[PDB]
Amino acid sequence: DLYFQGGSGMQCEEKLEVFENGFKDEKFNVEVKFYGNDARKVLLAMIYELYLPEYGREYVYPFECAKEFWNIYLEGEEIQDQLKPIKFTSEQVIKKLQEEIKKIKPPLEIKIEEAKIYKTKEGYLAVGNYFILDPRGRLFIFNKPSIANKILKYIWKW
Repeated sequence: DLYFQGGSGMQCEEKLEVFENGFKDEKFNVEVKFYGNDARKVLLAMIYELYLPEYGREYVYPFECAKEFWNIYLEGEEIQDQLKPIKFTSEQVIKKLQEEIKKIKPPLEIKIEEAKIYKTKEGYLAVGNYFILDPRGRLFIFNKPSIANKILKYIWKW
């Protein structure tokens, strides 16, 4: 589980709180924060997808609430539903990816060498058990490994 600052969030469902750079959902046990470039629309899409089953695809209240909180325009209709593992990545690539981590300044240790590395049309994607570094310069940290797929679905869209 990750650190979230009490003062800085907005309640958007019974057990969903949204924060400046993340959200914590205690119903679905999904916690994510991002560092580096803006990933707020990825987080919005994750919220929509989480609550879609309860709301239908019309008015997803928590998604509308989070959009108001972040002052972001994003139509639910835009939120809709795959890539190449590297068998061996050079120490040099690992080392340069580790330097991207330093530039991003995450609140915990990320060791790229523990990640699975993929080549995409935009550069390297590193998928860890508690983090993802994408080639758009965003580092996601999350509370359990299965959150990775929820992120991976939307990181190319925004």
